[PDB]
Amino acid sequence: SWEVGCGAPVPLVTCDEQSPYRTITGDCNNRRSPALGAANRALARWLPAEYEDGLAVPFGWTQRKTRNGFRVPLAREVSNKIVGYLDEEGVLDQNRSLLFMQWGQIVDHDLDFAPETELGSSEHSKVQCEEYCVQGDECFPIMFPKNDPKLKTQGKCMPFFRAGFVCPTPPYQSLARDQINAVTSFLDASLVYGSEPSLASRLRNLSSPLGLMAVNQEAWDHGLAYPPFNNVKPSPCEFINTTAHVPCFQAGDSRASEQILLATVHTLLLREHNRLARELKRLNPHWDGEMLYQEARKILGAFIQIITFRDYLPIVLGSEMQKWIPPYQGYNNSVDPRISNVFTFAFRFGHMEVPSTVSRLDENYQPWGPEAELPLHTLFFNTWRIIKDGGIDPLVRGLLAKNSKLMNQNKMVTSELRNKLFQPTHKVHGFDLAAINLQRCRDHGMPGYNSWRGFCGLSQPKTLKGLQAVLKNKVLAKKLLDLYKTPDNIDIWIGGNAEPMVERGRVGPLLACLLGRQFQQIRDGDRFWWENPGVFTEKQRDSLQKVSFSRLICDNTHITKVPLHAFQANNYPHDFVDCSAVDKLDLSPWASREN
Ligand code: HEM
Ligand SMILES: *[C@@H]1O[C@H](CO)[C@@H](O)[C@H](O)[C@H]1NC(C)=O
Ligand SMILES: *[C@@H]1O[C@H](CO)[C@@H](O)[C@H](O)[C@H]1NC(C)=O
Ligand SMILES: *[C@@H]1O[C@H](CO)[C@@H](O)[C@H](O)[C@H]1NC(C)=O
Ligand SMILES: *[C@@H]1O[C@H](CO)[C@@H](O)[C@H](O)[C@H]1NC(C)=O
Ligand SMILES: [Ca+2]
Repeated sequence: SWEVGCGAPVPLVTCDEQSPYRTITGDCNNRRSPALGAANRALARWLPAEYEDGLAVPFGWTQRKTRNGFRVPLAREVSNKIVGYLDEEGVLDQNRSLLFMQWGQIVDHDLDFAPETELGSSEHSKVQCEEYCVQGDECFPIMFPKNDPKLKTQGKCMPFFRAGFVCPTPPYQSLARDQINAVTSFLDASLVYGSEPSLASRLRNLSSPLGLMAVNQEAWDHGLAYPPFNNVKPSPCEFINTTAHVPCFQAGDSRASEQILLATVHTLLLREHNRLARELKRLNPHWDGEMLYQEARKILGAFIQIITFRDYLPIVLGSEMQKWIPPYQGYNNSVDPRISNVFTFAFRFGHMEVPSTVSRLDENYQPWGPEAELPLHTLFFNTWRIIKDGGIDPLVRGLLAKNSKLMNQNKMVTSELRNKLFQPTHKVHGFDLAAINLQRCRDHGMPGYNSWRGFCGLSQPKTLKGLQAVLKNKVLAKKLLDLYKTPDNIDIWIGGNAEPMVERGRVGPLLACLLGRQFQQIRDGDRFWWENPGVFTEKQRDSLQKVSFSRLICDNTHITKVPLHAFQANNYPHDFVDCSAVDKLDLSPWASREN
């Protein structure tokens, strides 16, 4: 033990018996072990952590040390040589709408957040890290390799602060550092409601006994709601356009405004909660504020689970869907529902599905205005383009008619993210998400590519020849071994994303395993899974089955034409139908009378 204060939240709870509703923090879901899956606990470790000193020091930290006898390559060099490309022509996913990417980021934020330590760090530390690229304490800077273009405009590095972690306590026993998951591991709409109780309360409209969530009082979108503003100064969302000075949104998850289409989906989900609460208050005039809130919350939660498991995962996992996630057989309280540390890297496959632009489309799905198509980089922490420039309807139409990027082994991450990322505590559109992901793997003590291959029962290549065969690409394998020297040292994020995709899915074998396992567990280990007998009545369940993303849009925007299968690539007008053609959520089963 030395004595640097760590990241530190506030854990466990005492358990209501027949509460038919989730706690906010996720506690008491598992009765035998009530903190399992709760927020602000350690990410689970499926494998032992791998640090330079076995405890906390990341691989890459110390210069004359090695990982299995080789130096680990600079995160930014990997990014440049393997992950980058110039030509966007032909990169789109011909069979996935942009909503596919976007629903992923949504589900990811419901499940995991490992907070970082920059905001809470001293000004000195921040300056040493950004200004001077000085490694030490929480600063683990991402150094530019020789010849990096950014040497000519941004100095020697990008600053990077280590993830928060669970505090060494008595007994004091030497144990490897564990990063925190600040949200609930359950797929439970925590990104709307919050994972912490004072936040959840602040988000609620407690001024009326109508169980509503609070909405913005300064702006509306053709009469429809926006989230409240987060009214701190300073705000990154204000920083990117001080003349507009439109703050970030306040939602159940703090990342909600990181980009405009994420904020768009958060907005839809919030609108849907209030829609539900109003429809239930009509059906059950006697229900009080709490009951309306909880019951709406419970339905929104189920909506997320259904869209995720029925529509989304089958198109991520393809032929592996059934293998990892066989038909449900009910709650198993021996299942660990916690999100693993590795899954928080595995689920960043999403970063390769994000295209270089976002479009606003009018009601004929044609470009909306003279600035119809926007570069992605201008949309990070951007709420003013929503509030001052058309609201969400034109963005929602783009979600449906435009495509996700397709992961490609020589076009991995768009430069909008690999060179122009804006980070909320800094001032430049010049960060590299890919480098940051790699650096972060090391921060979190990730075992390497082959450790995970073996965990998943997959071959572990050792030579160029073996790696070529796994990746079905000789050049990519060559470039990886020139950088990493042994496949054992390949960082999980890039190794997993390098593998060719499984049939009918959008990830390879390794990722299919890590993701498939996790999703199996968050379903099987959740007492309030929507299909678990007793959570919903059977009539409630038969209604829920009809939910769709298209109907969510129909109900919470003024978009009047939608496809049936919103995750598929769909072209207007041939694939689009009027909203009367889309099933509704029939709420009569929630009719609670006295007799
Ligand atoms: C424009 C789109 C996106 C942006 C700008 C974005 C940005 C970021 C940023 C800045 C981080 C934090 C990186 C770090 O410090 O380690 C991150 C993490 C993450 N991203 Fe994304 N990302 C996007 C899309 C997606 C998508 C589509 C997925 C999944 C399908 C996703 C999944 C994640 C996950 C799992 C994490 C780790 C979260 C945690 O547990 O802390 N991202 N992304
Ligand atoms: C696109 O994928 C979906 C799976 O949702 C499939 O039903 C559809 O027919 C596919 N079409 C093509 C050309 O890949
Ligand atoms: C709370 O609800 C009332 C209607 O009961 C509405 O007039 C008011 O604006 C709401 N407040 C917020 C913050 O949403
Ligand atoms: C900033 O926003 C203002 C006011 O909303 C808008 O008129 C202007 O074009 C924006 N400028 C930039 C540089 O984004
Ligand atoms: C619950 O989980 C464990 C571990 O996966 C397993 O051995 C056991 O079969 C499961 N229980 C039931 C009733 O399926
Ligand atoms: Ca959650």
